[PDB]
Amino acid sequence: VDQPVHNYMVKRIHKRSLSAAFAIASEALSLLSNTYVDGTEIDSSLRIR
Amino acid sequence: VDQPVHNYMVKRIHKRSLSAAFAIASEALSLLSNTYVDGTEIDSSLRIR
Repeated sequence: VDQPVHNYMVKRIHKRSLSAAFAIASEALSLLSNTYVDGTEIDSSLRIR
Repeated sequence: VDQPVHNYMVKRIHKRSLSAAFAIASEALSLLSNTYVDGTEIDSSLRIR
């Protein structure tokens, strides 16, 4: 004669990641880090670029 | 890690031509350049032709 059976199962978290890169030339860093020293006509177009 | 790329290309004009010809008989030249000399009834039909 048979009797009912119960089950108990446990799983776990596996961890992953995603990495994406992004670069800037040092020319643009010098172009943005002025702090109110520059502002001539030819530099504004380069900053906008 | 991968970084996004940009592509710059330049394409160039190639130049060609088309040629067609058109001829005049010498009799038609000497007959179309009377400049009020003959005024006859027979050469008027040749001028129209």
